[PDB]
Amino acid sequence: VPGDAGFDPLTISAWLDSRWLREAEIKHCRVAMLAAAGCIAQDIFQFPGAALHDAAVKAGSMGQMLFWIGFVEAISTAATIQMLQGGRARMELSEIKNGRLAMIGFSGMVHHYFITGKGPIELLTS
Amino acid sequence: KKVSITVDRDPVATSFEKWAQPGHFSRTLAKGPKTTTWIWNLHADVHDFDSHTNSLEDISRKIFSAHFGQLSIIFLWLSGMYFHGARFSNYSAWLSNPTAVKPSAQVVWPIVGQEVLNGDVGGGFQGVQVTSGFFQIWRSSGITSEVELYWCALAGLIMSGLMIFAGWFHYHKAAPKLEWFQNAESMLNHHLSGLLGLGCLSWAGHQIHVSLPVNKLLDAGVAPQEIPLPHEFLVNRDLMAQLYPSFSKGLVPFFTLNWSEYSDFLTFKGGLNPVTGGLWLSDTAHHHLALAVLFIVAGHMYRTNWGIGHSMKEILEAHKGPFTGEGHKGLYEILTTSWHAQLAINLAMLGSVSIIVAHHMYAMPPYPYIATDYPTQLSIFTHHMWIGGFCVCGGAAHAGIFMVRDYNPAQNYNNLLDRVIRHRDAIISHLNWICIFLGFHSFGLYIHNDTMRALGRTQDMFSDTAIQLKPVFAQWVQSIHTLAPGNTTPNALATASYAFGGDVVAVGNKVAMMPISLGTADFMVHHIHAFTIHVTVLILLKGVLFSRNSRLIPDKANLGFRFPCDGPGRGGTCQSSAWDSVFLGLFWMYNCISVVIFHFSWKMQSDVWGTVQSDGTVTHITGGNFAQSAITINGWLRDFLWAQASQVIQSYGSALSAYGLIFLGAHFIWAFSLMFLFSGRGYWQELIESIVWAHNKLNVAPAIQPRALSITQGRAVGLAHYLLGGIGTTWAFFLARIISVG
Amino acid sequence: MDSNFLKYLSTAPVLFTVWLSFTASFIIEANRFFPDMLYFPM
Amino acid sequence: VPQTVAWSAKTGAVMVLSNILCIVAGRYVIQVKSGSFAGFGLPELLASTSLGHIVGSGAILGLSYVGVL
Amino acid sequence: DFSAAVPFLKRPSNLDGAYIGDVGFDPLGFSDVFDLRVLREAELKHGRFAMLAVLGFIVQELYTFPFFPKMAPVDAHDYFVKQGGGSQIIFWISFVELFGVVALFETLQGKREPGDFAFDPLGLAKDEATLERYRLAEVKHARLAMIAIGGFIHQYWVTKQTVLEQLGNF
Ligand code: CLA
Ligand code: CLA
Ligand code: CLA
Ligand code: CLA
Ligand code: CLA
Ligand code: KC2
Ligand SMILES: CC1=C(C#C/C(C)=C/C=C/C(C)=C/C=C/C=C(C)/C=C/C=C(\C)C#CC2=C(C)C[C@@H](O)CC2(C)C)C(C)(C)C[C@H](O)C1
Ligand SMILES: CC1=C(C/C=C(\C)CCC[C@H](C)CCC[C@H](C)CCCC(C)C)C(=O)c2ccccc2C1=O
Repeated sequence: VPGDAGFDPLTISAWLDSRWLREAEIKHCRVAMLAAAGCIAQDIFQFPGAALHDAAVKAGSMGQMLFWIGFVEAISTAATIQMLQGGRARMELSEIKNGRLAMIGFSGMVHHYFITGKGPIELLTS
Repeated sequence: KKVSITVDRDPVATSFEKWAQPGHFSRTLAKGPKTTTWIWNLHADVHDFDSHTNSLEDISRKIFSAHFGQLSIIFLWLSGMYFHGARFSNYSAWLSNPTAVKPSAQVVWPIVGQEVLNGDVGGGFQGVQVTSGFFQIWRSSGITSEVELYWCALAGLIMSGLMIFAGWFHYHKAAPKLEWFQNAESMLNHHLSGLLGLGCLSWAGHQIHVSLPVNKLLDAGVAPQEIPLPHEFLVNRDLMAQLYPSFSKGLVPFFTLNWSEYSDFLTFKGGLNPVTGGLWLSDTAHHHLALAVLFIVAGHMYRTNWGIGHSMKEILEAHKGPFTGEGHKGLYEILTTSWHAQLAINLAMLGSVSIIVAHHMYAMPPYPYIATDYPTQLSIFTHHMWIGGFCVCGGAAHAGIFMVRDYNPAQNYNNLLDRVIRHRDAIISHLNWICIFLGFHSFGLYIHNDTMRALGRTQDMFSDTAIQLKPVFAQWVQSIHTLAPGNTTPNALATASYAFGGDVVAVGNKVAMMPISLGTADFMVHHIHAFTIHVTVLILLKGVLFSRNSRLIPDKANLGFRFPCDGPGRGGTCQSSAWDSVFLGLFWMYNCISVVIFHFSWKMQSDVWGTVQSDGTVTHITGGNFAQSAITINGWLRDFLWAQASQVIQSYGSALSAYGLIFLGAHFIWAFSLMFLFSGRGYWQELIESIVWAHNKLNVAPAIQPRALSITQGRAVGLAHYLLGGIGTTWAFFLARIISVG
Repeated sequence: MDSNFLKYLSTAPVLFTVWLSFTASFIIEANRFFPDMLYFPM
Repeated sequence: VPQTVAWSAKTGAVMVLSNILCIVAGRYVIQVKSGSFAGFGLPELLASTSLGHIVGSGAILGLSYVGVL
Repeated sequence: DFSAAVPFLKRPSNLDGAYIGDVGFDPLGFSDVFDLRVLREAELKHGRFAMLAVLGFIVQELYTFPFFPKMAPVDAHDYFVKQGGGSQIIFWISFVELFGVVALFETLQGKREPGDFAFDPLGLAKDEATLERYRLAEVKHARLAMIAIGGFIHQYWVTKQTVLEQLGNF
């Protein structure tokens, strides 16, 4: 229901379950918002002692993170299967709109790094 | 969405009560034994589900869970093969010297002197030499250590536990409904796309990322413990681009359709790898990728839930012409309501595929160092020929069970089955004539040659040095296949197989493969093959076509698929059932497959296998005697059976003495079978009467009254011990011979 | 223990397989500790 | 080895042509389903464009093989 | 209905509070497929072994009997395996486990609680209320200890330091 603009040219809603689609969109929105905030913040400041994916995997940070995220996702998969079997509203609309916005902005930031090898905020400053 | 998942929850209660009640599954057997026949009848009919239950739903549920039980057994078997390779094998020593060490993964305990079976297989190891070709599989996979073999064994155990759990769950907790099983379009889409297509694609991915780098390093000569672990190829893309520089470009050439970038590791070489004598693994990787692509494409043909696709019923009903009446109408209903019809088709195809596997794996050796391991080549050819022959005869067994039981004339009016049954005399008389013509002009050539050679007339023989029967069509096909590289397969570099012609491939001075020339002896034994196959088809087809009725017995379907006779009248109707044509056709399958494996063994020893001495000359195991000695029966008796049984009969006191004992034991079991085959039930019941009298005299008669075996069971026991003895005698003869000399 | 599982273990094939495996097994053990007894030692 | 080419707008042209060709063919030959505005849905579009990528991949590779590119 | 422990997940339907320590946490759903009595006995047995083991690891570093040579506890296993002392411990554990099989049958019949071996030598549990507190506590200590076991066995593998020394160090 939140984030409804009646936008379905390809009419995907009819041929796939709405609960899975909306849950998938909200999960993508959350991941994107976190990633875009992380990309700007990380340029602002560095965590102590710490393309970046490669350094991280060599460091081993990604592998431990993958195990803990995977555990949350495995517990979550039971929940998503259960859903498939069977002013707060304004906050939901803000959550979906900001997430969609990040899903566009973050994609831009990563592709910007391909072209210029720069972080998004520094690129503008330089 | 008429293709949907539908399940009954908690259908059957997981109880031990019926375990304690043998025979619970049928109304006849559930009331307990009164004669010993009950015991045999219990085992004979137990997996005959459609004989216990009327409903297709319960039958389908039983079949699905029993297939999970079979998978659990196969996974346990594979896990044990990996564990015995990991723990009780010389695999690590064999990796260093594949041409010197003999594979061995079975060690015996010392009890009654049986530790003589732990022969010196090489690599500081003692054990029973194994011929299943697992070592070459593991080297092709890129295993390189016993630790990875322990992890494969654990993966097999986990899969075995999951399959036995799935069989229990899907019979006792969540059993699908009949409408789930009757989804032939969905099942074919998933089994082409999902099972076969993603099976090939995932294996191609493993070959590319693990098998290719590890085996390139092995064939370069790097020691196995010096080779990087398989995941360092996955991560360090630079290390992979060292061996295969195309990896420097990643997956952009795949997606942009610039596929000729990948020619480093996706080749079309053909021929064999000179170092290992096996197929180029870059070719197998490209082969599995291409097979994956068109299995995933083929699994999109049939219609499931969105309007795109074919209806298999419409395809079948549309193919009808002027000779064949209503055509394929009603075949969809047959194949979606009868499990026996499906099993008849799938068993005939699986048996044919196993026979093709036997030919293709000796001629185009796929694994590294399997071509010069002659015990493995002979073992896997012989093994897959026997699996093929058995499965083909079970295809005709279940075609007969369908015709007797699941066939309904009302739903099969004027279609292809109705018309076959309505001219079965023309089919069986023409097949009968062909089998007579083809036995006279194939085996009669052998008898003509025995007579001429015995009479001193060698100019009157069918031979290369006399009247010649050359296989010109087979020779011409061999010519075309040697001319194909650069001509009709222009981008291939070598021939598909050196059996067609070309070079001699030698690995460790032993021939991997070399051209298999065809002469008069090859013409004769190929027509022997066509004769034995045509006769086996005659017996099995006559059983299927006359399963319901004959001119002899007009109501054979009321007696069933398996009945012994319909009395001594009409002159005698012994062995008139469809079961008795499967019984008689398994003898002729045995005859056919025995001649095929003898032809392979003698021809490969005489004309292919052996050692390459200096100057490129090849010394074969039996020195090229096939050409001038496989044209007479005396030649097969003397130069093949008599000459090559030397190793089994001289094996006593060595590590091959087990084969000498099994040679004799199988001769025994084979002869013992003739007691059941040449005899009749009435004699044995009258003998049992006097034995019962002696028990009554001592007051020790049993309450389960002893009976002679049924007529059908006397036939089944005779056939089982006949096949066990004959195959066992050949198994021992083949293995001791080729282990000693090859 | 379940009485129906024990009634299953009392069936003829289970008892036959267990009894002849136990029998074969003490023949094997007796020939491990006391091998090559061609004669009763006397 | 058959000669393939790095992706250019010509490769794109072939792909686009094949996809559109199959979209129109699918409007004509798909037996179970405003020439393109009647009964046109996602499975029809996804099937005609899947056949477009199969026909287009074959056409691109063949035209690269013979020299048309 | 929803599980108390995790709000988004649903209450399993076999976890109705029948057994102490139930918070509704069963995402995989094994409780539905299998008898819960077996699982509760297994949970107590695994936990009791783990609780003893974590104490044993710590104590062995703190104090060791003089006759046996002092060794790292993780690697002590191998020395006892060859010595025969480890075999003696297994044999006695197996002997008690044999009686445990009979007790498992008693549980299935309904004559026994899942983890009740009637062990009250010191009579710590005076009344039902203190026993209830203890059984919930035992469940929590068992669960936490199962996590804690392998907590520093795995740490030992990454860093060759005694857990007590490791705790102080770095
Ligand atoms: C599935 C195929 C398979 C096959 C054919 C074999 C065959 C063999 N294995 Mg291997 N093994 C396998 C899988 C397999 N194994 C797997 C999966 C593992 C991993 C766990 C192993 C691990 C393994 C080890 C570790 C060893 C063997 C050994 C052996 C050998 C002797 C076994 C023996 O006599 O013990 C007999 C043992 C008994 C306890 C006798 C039991 C007899 C009972 C009565 C059989 C009854 C079945 C029962 C009645 C079924 C009904 C149940 C009931 C409820 C009614 C023999 C070559 C030994 C070897 O090679 O030593 C050099 C050895 O030490 N195996
Ligand atoms: C992609 C879907 C898919 C796949 C892979 C299979 C696979 C199989 N089916 Mg089929 N099946 C499917 C869909 C599928 N089915 C559908 C949709 C239906 C309903 C119409 C059926 C109905 C059906 C029946 C009625 C029967 C089968 C049977 C079988 C087995 C055939 C014997 C064989 O080759 O197993 C050996 C080959 C293997 C590869 C063993 C694999 C074991 C697992 C189950 C395969 C899949 C694992 C997983 C997806 C892979 C994860 C990859 C991950 C590591 C990345 C095989 C496991 C028969 C059987 O044996 O039942 C048990 C049988 O009787 N299936
Ligand atoms: C998609 C999200 C994402 C990903 C994959 C990464 C991944 C990484 N970051 Mg970036 N980062 C992120 C978000 C992300 N970060 C955010 C949101 C911030 C702002 C706080 C930062 C700020 C940041 C800095 C300043 C630095 C990194 C660094 C790193 C690397 C080392 C791991 C680390 O210390 O991260 C730690 C990141 C965090 C603690 C932020 C976590 C914030 C979210 C909310 C965590 C939620 C966890 C929670 C328990 C899950 C809830 C589940 C749900 C059911 C409710 C690694 C490549 C370091 C590096 O190697 O760069 C050189 C480094 O110096 N990141
Ligand atoms: C009683 C049945 C039986 C037994 C005991 C064996 C035993 C053996 N087989 Mg054989 N096999 C059988 C039936 C049997 N086979 C049948 C019916 C077929 C025809 C499909 C084959 C085809 C076959 C092949 C192609 C190969 C073996 C190999 C082997 C050996 C290694 C086993 C292994 O790990 O497989 C390992 C198998 C592989 C690594 C590759 C298998 C690739 C095939 C194409 C997989 C197909 C699976 C698919 C679901 C089947 C579809 C059938 C089709 C009609 C639809 C061993 C001697 C292997 C061998 O000779 O090694 C020296 C080998 O390469 N078997
Ligand atoms: C996928 C394969 C497959 C499947 C599922 C079936 C399934 C079935 N068949 Mg078919 N069949 C098959 C293959 C198959 N068969 C093949 C390959 C042949 C050719 C031989 C036949 C020939 C055949 C006939 C002729 C008949 C069946 C019958 C049956 C049904 C009853 C099974 C039963 O209760 O036997 C119970 C199982 C046994 C009694 C096992 C004993 C069999 C042998 C003698 C033991 C094996 C010896 C062993 C391997 C080696 C011993 C080692 C030694 C040294 C000690 C059942 C529907 C019967 C029926 O009436 O169907 C309606 C029937 O009459 N089948
Ligand atoms: C494909 C994913 C992608 C997304 C979704 C995306 C979204 C946004 C948004 C959305 C909120 C803004 C406001 C934004 C801003 C700019 N982008 Mg970015 N952008 C993406 C990728 C690329 C590429 C491939 C290029 C590029 C460019 C520019 C330039 C001009 C600079 C110039 O013309 O040189 C500006 C102002 C170029 C470049 O990176 O130059 C450094 C160029 O080639 N972007 N971009
Ligand atoms: C029942 C019965 C009786 C009895 C009895 C007995 C023998 C009772 C014994 C009970 C015991 C031993 C309980 C121990 C629980 C241990 C836990 C919960 C683990 C905590 C560790 C944590 C949280 C950690 C950690 C960490 C990790 C992993 C690694 C480190 O780097 C870091 C860190 C240290 C933080 C008696 C006979 C008295 C009578 C009575 O009538 C009935
Ligand atoms: C010997 C013989 C018998 C009698 C055979 C009997 C009674 C079988 C003897 C079995 C005894 C009772 C047990 C011995 C079984 C073996 C030790 C191993 C059997 C292995 C499987 C049975 C499990 C017939 O009934 C018969 C009927 C029709 C044609 C030919 C014959 C025939 O030749």
